[PDB]
Amino acid sequence: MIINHNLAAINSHRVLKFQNEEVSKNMEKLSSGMRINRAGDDASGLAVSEKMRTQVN
Amino acid sequence: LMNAYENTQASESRIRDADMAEETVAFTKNQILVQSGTAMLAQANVRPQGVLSLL
Repeated sequence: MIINHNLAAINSHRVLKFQNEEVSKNMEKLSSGMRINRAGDDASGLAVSEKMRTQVN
Repeated sequence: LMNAYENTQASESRIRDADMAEETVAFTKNQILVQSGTAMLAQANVRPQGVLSLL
């Protein structure tokens, strides 16, 4: 066994950090109640949404 | 005069007086959303507790 570096720990940590990032992404939109909150999730969708917001106002 | 008064009052009421149905619909929507928001805040508050499992 090689004990200087633990590769399974590194793999599990990477998977954990990306799962946590996705959890935070889900949680922020669950709190806000909107599908898109900041740009990059759906740029065209956000632009169309702003257009219809101006239209309804 | 008693016709001009009622017309002006109708106009002013349209300008300034609210509508109860729309206001209460918005109130119910915002109440539901704030309940969901506080539930999710409570859920997220306990989220970082899992790190102690590997300590």
